[PDB]
Amino acid sequence: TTALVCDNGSGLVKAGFAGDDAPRAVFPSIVGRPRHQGVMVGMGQKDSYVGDEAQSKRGILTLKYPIEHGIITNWDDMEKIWHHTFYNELRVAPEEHPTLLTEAPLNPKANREKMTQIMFETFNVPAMYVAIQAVLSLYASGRTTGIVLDSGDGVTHNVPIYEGYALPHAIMRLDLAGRDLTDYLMKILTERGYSFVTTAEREIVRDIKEKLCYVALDFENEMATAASSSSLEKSYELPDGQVITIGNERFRCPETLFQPSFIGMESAGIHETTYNSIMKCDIDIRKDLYANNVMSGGTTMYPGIADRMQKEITALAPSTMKIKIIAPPERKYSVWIGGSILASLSTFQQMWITKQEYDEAGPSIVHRKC
Amino acid sequence: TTALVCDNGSGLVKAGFAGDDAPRAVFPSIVGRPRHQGVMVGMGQKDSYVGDEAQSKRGILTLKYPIEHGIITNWDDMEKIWHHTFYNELRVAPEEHPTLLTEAPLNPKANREKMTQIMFETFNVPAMYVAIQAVLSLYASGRTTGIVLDSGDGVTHNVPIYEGYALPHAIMRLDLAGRDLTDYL
Amino acid sequence: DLKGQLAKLELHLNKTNGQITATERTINYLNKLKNPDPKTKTQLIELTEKLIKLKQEFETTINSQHEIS
Amino acid sequence: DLKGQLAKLELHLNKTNGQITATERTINYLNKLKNPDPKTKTQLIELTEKLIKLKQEFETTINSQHEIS
Ligand SMILES: Nc1ncnc2c1ncn2[C@@H]1O[C@H](COP(=O)(O)OP(=O)(O)O)[C@@H](O)[C@H]1O
Ligand SMILES: Nc1ncnc2c1ncn2[C@@H]1O[C@H](COP(=O)(O)OP(=O)(O)O)[C@@H](O)[C@H]1O
Ligand SMILES: [Mg+2]
Ligand SMILES: [Mg+2]
Repeated sequence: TTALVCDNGSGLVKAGFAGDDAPRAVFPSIVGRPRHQGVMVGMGQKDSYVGDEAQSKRGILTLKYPIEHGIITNWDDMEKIWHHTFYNELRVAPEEHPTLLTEAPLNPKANREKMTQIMFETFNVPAMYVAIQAVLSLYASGRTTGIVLDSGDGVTHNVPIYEGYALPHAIMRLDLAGRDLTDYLMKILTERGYSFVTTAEREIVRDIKEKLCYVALDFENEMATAASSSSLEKSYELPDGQVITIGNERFRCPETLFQPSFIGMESAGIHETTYNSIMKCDIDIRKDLYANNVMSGGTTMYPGIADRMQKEITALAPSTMKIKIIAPPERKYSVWIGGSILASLSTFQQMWITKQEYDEAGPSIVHRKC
Repeated sequence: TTALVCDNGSGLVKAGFAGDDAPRAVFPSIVGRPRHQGVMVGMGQKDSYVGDEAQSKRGILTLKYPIEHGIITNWDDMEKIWHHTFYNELRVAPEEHPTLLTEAPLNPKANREKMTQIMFETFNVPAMYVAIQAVLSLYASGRTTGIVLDSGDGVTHNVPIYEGYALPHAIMRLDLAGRDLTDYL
Repeated sequence: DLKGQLAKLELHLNKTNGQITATERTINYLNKLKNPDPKTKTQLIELTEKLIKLKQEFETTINSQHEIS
Repeated sequence: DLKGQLAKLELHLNKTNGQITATERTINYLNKLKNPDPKTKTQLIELTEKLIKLKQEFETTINSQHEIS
């Protein structure tokens, strides 16, 4: 049999089978509800569209996100997403195969229990397991000693591991991610005249973000160059056949990652969190973590993030130490690529939580290995 | 045959064969136990590292010393050290050859008996001998009349000998050694 | 018929490459281990053999596809 | 081949020197004695002869190693 490896994310859902190199299906995790009357007769009355069809018909829908900052807020919508993924998208009955899910570190306990109950009582899978998102990245990378820097939508976290002994006191968590960058892009695009308010307009701004953005190696010099000349300008086309012309905002959106004071937050940029995590471990292992940094998640695909990260860490860290930022391509799916590998391993095939085990022990079972 | 000459010390282990000029293997006498959870699968679990690998991975281990002030405190860890020395390090079965050990003067009697039992019942060496650390120094020095001042880690002792007649009432023992200097540093 | 069978050969080649990628990733992970669990010791050999079999199957499939061409 | 055999000669020379050192130390200890045990009287002669044999073997080995050079 093949064991599904679903990765319920904060901004996308990637579902596939074990022993593959890419998710079988990938689609946004949104639920759209109709807003208007409906005048024609004979058309099917849909209470709510889910998945990609909602993204197709965003004009007359009120799109909502069941997940936010990793935590799950709405449960009916999440169950609808899971049903759509299992039946309509993957087209495989869930009873036959086990399943593997991923949850970010330091999340509330209740989340795990509710997930388990919804995956046992309602869907009736024969076995389920849940894993920390950061850890699975190291299987995909191919090493055992490192400091992953998973940065998904919603939240970003750092988890240092050494010789396969995760240090739990050095783990760091932070609520700066792609959604805040999208909101800031809207707020700063307001200056030139372009006003985006509704949710679908936010979806458009998200596409604008994805296509036209980059991270400057140095910020003040880039601002001076953009102000003096007019070479840092790009033209994009809306669905309405209108042309936006973006200038400085190309590198003021991602810059909030390194300067969280733009949004009014107070925490330090991501480089400082990485450095603090490294310096919260023991003295003897700091060199190895320095040597092997790792990035994951979609948000770390901005052109030029690796160079700035290396420069900042090198400036912060002492000399005589060599810093490398392992930033392989296709990092977007890295987390998922871990899970499939973890499923394949023969040893891991003994660590599931069978249904009868949950029936007997109770909800606490999952937390024993937490 | 060649007779092993091991010197279980207080801060280092030196093991070798007879008729040589240096120990075949030398490594610290520590035992490290893991401290953290362990999250990766497949690595294969180990309860406790011993010898030099423990020194290599000191970041995530709780290093302990089986010996202290010459006396042996923990036995199950002193046996692990001996097994590692005989099989992994020297790579010679202990049954064929005899063995010679060294023990500081004025140590408790029970130590000697327990060492003997562990070296006969468990390892099954055909013959064992134990000697005082200070006396063996005089063979290396090349004289017979002198007052050795052996100062290892853990303890320091003085044993005066004259014409190969060790005076037992003049022996002196003191518990100042490298470990206390490290703590003071 | 020729076009359809050529397309089927292309699909089979794509699937074979997709399998090779995953097997190579698993072997790349398993190599770094230093004291593997007894089960992993056998699984490594199994994957090493499966990789060879897939590579020869890929060679045969590409040769056939070219021969049709 | 030349490099390998030169390395083997170097290893043999190192082993010979290591034996010479220990034999010299034992003879140095035994010399100081004044009324040695009857067994030690013969052992001293045996070691004295072994030292000479080792020294000529060392000379021959170094000569061969230089010749290869
Ligand atoms: N090529 C890209 N360049 C810049 N940002 C991107 C790119 N691809 C995705 N993103 C950002 O990452 C987010 C998606 O992250 P995702 O990989 O889904 O994280 P998770 O898997 O944890 O949900 C999107 O909201 C988008 O803003
Ligand atoms: N070169 C050196 N300089 C100063 N102190 C040393 C040196 N070498 C070893 N030591 C000290 O001696 C100790 C080791 O003593 P050792 O020779 O092992 O005695 P024993 O064999 O009785 O344990 C170490 O703890 C170290 O502090
Ligand atoms: Mg992610
Ligand atoms: Mg000593």
